[PDB]
Amino acid sequence: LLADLQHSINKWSVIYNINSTIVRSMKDLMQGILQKFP
Amino acid sequence: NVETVRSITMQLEMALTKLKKDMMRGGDAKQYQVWQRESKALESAIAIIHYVAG
Amino acid sequence: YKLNVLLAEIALIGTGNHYHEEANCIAEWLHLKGEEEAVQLIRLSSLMNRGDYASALQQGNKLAYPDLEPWLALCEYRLGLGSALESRLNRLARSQDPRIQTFVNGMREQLK
Repeated sequence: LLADLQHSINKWSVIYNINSTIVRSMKDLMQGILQKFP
Repeated sequence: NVETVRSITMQLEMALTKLKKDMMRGGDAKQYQVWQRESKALESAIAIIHYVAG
Repeated sequence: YKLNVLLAEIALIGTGNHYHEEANCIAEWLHLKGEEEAVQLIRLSSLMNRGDYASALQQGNKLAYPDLEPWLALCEYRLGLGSALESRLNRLARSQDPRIQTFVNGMREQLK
Protein backbone atom coordinates (compact mmCIF):
# COMPACT_ATOMS: atom_id res chain seq x y z
CA LEU A 1 0.00 0.00 0.00
CA LEU A 2 1.16 3.59 -0.58
CA ALA A 3 3.18 4.77 2.44
CA ASP A 4 0.82 7.67 3.13
CA LEU A 5 -2.14 5.26 3.24
CA GLN A 6 -0.22 2.97 5.65
CA HIS A 7 0.50 6.10 7.74
CA SER A 8 -3.25 6.65 8.03
CA ILE A 9 -3.88 2.98 8.89
CA ASN A 10 -1.27 3.28 11.64
CA LYS A 11 -3.47 5.95 13.27
CA TRP A 12 -6.73 3.95 13.13
CA SER A 13 -6.09 2.55 16.62
CA VAL A 14 -6.16 5.97 18.34
CA ILE A 15 -8.62 7.62 15.92
CA TYR A 16 -11.31 4.98 16.51
CA ASN A 17 -10.03 3.57 19.80
CA ILE A 18 -9.65 0.02 18.47
CA ASN A 19 -6.95 -2.58 19.13
CA SER A 20 -4.29 -3.91 16.75
CA THR A 21 -6.29 -7.06 15.90
CA ILE A 22 -9.22 -4.98 14.62
CA VAL A 23 -6.91 -2.71 12.61
CA ARG A 24 -5.04 -5.64 11.01
CA SER A 25 -8.23 -7.36 9.97
CA MET A 26 -9.59 -4.12 8.44
CA LYS A 27 -6.29 -3.41 6.66
CA ASP A 28 -6.51 -6.94 5.21
CA LEU A 29 -10.11 -6.51 4.04
CA MET A 30 -9.16 -3.14 2.46
CA GLN A 31 -6.21 -4.72 0.65
CA GLY A 32 -8.51 -7.52 -0.47
CA ILE A 33 -10.99 -5.08 -1.97
CA LEU A 34 -8.20 -3.37 -3.95
CA GLN A 35 -6.87 -6.77 -5.10
CA LYS A 36 -10.15 -7.48 -6.89
CA PHE A 37 -9.58 -4.68 -9.41
CA PRO A 38 -8.88 -6.16 -12.85
CA ASN B 1 9.89 6.47 -0.16
CA VAL B 2 10.38 9.79 -1.97
CA GLU B 3 10.86 7.66 -5.07
CA THR B 4 7.46 6.06 -4.93
CA VAL B 5 5.93 9.54 -4.68
CA ARG B 6 7.92 10.78 -7.63
CA SER B 7 6.97 7.66 -9.57
CA ILE B 8 3.24 7.74 -8.87
CA THR B 9 3.09 11.48 -9.52
CA MET B 10 4.68 10.88 -12.93
CA GLN B 11 2.21 8.07 -13.63
CA LEU B 12 -0.79 10.29 -12.91
CA GLU B 13 0.62 13.25 -14.83
CA MET B 14 1.40 11.14 -17.87
CA ALA B 15 -2.08 9.64 -17.79
CA LEU B 16 -3.62 13.14 -17.57
CA THR B 17 -1.57 14.50 -20.47
CA LYS B 18 -2.45 11.48 -22.62
CA LEU B 19 -6.17 11.85 -21.77
CA LYS B 20 -6.10 15.53 -22.73
CA LYS B 21 -4.56 14.50 -26.07
CA ASP B 22 -7.27 11.83 -26.52
CA MET B 23 -9.86 14.56 -25.85
CA MET B 24 -8.64 16.44 -28.92
CA ARG B 25 -9.85 13.55 -31.11
CA GLY B 26 -13.50 14.41 -30.90
CA GLY B 27 -16.24 11.94 -30.03
CA ASP B 28 -19.81 11.91 -28.91
CA ALA B 29 -21.22 13.41 -25.76
CA LYS B 30 -21.10 10.08 -23.93
CA GLN B 31 -17.40 9.76 -24.73
CA TYR B 32 -16.80 13.19 -23.21
CA GLN B 33 -18.76 12.29 -20.09
CA VAL B 34 -16.37 9.35 -19.65
CA TRP B 35 -13.26 11.43 -20.35
CA GLN B 36 -14.38 14.34 -18.12
CA ARG B 37 -14.88 11.91 -15.23
CA GLU B 38 -11.46 10.41 -15.71
CA SER B 39 -9.84 13.80 -16.10
CA LYS B 40 -11.36 15.10 -12.86
CA ALA B 41 -10.35 11.92 -11.02
CA LEU B 42 -6.75 12.30 -12.17
CA GLU B 43 -6.60 16.01 -11.30
CA SER B 44 -8.04 15.16 -7.89
CA ALA B 45 -5.51 12.43 -7.25
CA ILE B 46 -2.59 14.66 -8.25
CA ALA B 47 -3.96 17.33 -5.88
CA ILE B 48 -4.23 14.94 -2.92
CA ILE B 49 -0.69 13.70 -3.48
CA HIS B 50 0.58 17.30 -3.65
CA TYR B 51 -1.25 18.31 -0.49
CA VAL B 52 -0.32 15.28 1.51
CA ALA B 53 3.04 14.08 0.36
CA GLY B 54 4.03 17.24 -1.41
CA TYR C 1 0.39 0.20 -9.86
CA LYS C 2 -2.69 -0.52 -11.94
CA LEU C 3 -4.09 2.97 -12.43
CA ASN C 4 -7.50 2.44 -10.84
CA VAL C 5 -5.93 0.82 -7.79
CA LEU C 6 -3.62 3.81 -7.45
CA LEU C 7 -6.58 6.22 -7.75
CA ALA C 8 -8.57 4.23 -5.13
CA GLU C 9 -5.66 4.28 -2.67
CA ILE C 10 -5.18 8.00 -3.24
CA ALA C 11 -8.89 8.63 -2.63
CA LEU C 12 -8.54 6.77 0.66
CA ILE C 13 -5.55 8.94 1.54
CA GLY C 14 -7.84 11.84 0.68
CA THR C 15 -10.58 10.74 3.07
CA GLY C 16 -8.12 10.45 5.92
CA ASN C 17 -6.62 13.88 5.30
CA HIS C 18 -9.67 16.18 4.91
CA TYR C 19 -9.77 16.10 1.11
CA HIS C 20 -13.28 14.71 0.76
CA GLU C 21 -14.41 16.32 -2.48
CA GLU C 22 -11.22 15.22 -4.22
CA ALA C 23 -11.81 11.68 -2.95
CA ASN C 24 -15.42 11.86 -4.19
CA CYS C 25 -14.35 12.93 -7.69
CA ILE C 26 -12.15 9.87 -7.79
CA ALA C 27 -15.03 7.69 -6.57
CA GLU C 28 -17.28 9.12 -9.34
CA TRP C 29 -14.75 7.73 -11.80
CA LEU C 30 -14.50 4.37 -10.00
CA HIS C 31 -18.31 4.24 -10.07
CA LEU C 32 -18.42 4.74 -13.81
CA LYS C 33 -15.97 1.83 -14.08
CA GLY C 34 -18.02 -0.48 -11.88
CA GLU C 35 -15.83 -0.67 -8.77
CA GLU C 36 -18.86 -0.14 -6.55
CA GLU C 37 -17.37 -1.85 -3.48
CA ALA C 38 -14.38 0.50 -3.59
CA VAL C 39 -16.76 3.42 -4.09
CA GLN C 40 -18.67 2.36 -0.95
CA LEU C 41 -15.38 1.93 1.02
CA ILE C 42 -14.34 5.50 0.05
CA ARG C 43 -17.76 6.88 1.01
CA LEU C 44 -17.72 5.07 4.40
CA SER C 45 -14.17 6.23 5.08
CA SER C 46 -15.05 9.82 4.15
CA LEU C 47 -18.12 9.90 6.42
CA MET C 48 -16.42 8.10 9.31
CA ASN C 49 -13.29 10.22 9.21
CA ARG C 50 -15.61 13.23 9.58
CA GLY C 51 -17.30 11.58 12.54
CA ASP C 52 -20.61 11.11 10.72
CA TYR C 53 -21.19 7.54 11.79
CA ALA C 54 -24.98 7.77 11.56
CA SER C 55 -24.86 8.76 7.89
CA ALA C 56 -22.23 6.09 7.29
CA LEU C 57 -24.43 3.48 8.92
CA GLN C 58 -27.56 4.47 6.97
CA GLN C 59 -25.66 4.28 3.68
CA GLY C 60 -23.85 1.07 4.56
CA ASN C 61 -27.06 -0.75 5.48
CA LYS C 62 -28.52 0.24 2.10
CA LEU C 63 -25.77 -1.38 -0.01
CA ALA C 64 -24.61 -4.93 0.85
CA TYR C 65 -20.86 -5.79 0.91
CA PRO C 66 -19.62 -8.72 3.06
CA ASP C 67 -16.07 -7.41 3.23
CA LEU C 68 -17.25 -3.99 4.41
CA GLU C 69 -19.39 -5.33 7.26
CA PRO C 70 -16.65 -4.52 9.84
CA TRP C 71 -16.87 -0.83 8.95
CA LEU C 72 -20.55 -0.80 9.81
CA ALA C 73 -19.75 -2.56 13.07
CA LEU C 74 -17.13 0.09 13.79
CA CYS C 75 -19.84 2.73 13.19
CA GLU C 76 -22.10 1.04 15.73
CA TYR C 77 -19.20 0.80 18.17
CA ARG C 78 -18.36 4.49 17.86
CA LEU C 79 -22.02 5.55 18.12
CA GLY C 80 -22.50 3.37 21.16
CA LEU C 81 -25.31 1.27 19.63
CA GLY C 82 -24.62 -1.69 21.86
CA SER C 83 -27.50 -3.88 20.81
CA ALA C 84 -26.91 -3.39 17.07
CA LEU C 85 -23.20 -4.09 17.45
CA GLU C 86 -23.81 -7.31 19.38
CA SER C 87 -26.29 -8.43 16.74
CA ARG C 88 -23.82 -7.68 13.98
CA LEU C 89 -20.99 -9.50 15.69
CA ASN C 90 -23.10 -12.65 16.07
CA ARG C 91 -23.93 -12.59 12.41
CA LEU C 92 -20.30 -11.98 11.40
CA ALA C 93 -19.08 -14.79 13.64
CA ARG C 94 -20.89 -17.09 11.17
CA SER C 95 -18.55 -16.11 8.32
CA GLN C 96 -16.03 -18.58 6.86
CA ASP C 97 -13.69 -15.70 6.04
CA PRO C 98 -10.76 -15.81 8.46
CA ARG C 99 -10.37 -12.03 8.18
CA ILE C 100 -13.95 -11.55 9.41
CA GLN C 101 -13.35 -14.01 12.24
CA THR C 102 -10.21 -12.06 13.24
CA PHE C 103 -12.24 -8.84 13.25
CA VAL C 104 -14.98 -10.32 15.45
CA ASN C 105 -12.40 -11.72 17.88
CA GLY C 106 -10.71 -8.32 18.02
CA MET C 107 -13.97 -6.47 18.64
CA ARG C 108 -15.00 -8.91 21.38
CA GLU C 109 -11.68 -8.27 23.08
CA GLN C 110 -12.11 -4.51 22.59
CA LEU C 111 -15.52 -4.74 24.28
CA LYS C 112 -14.30 -6.61 27.40
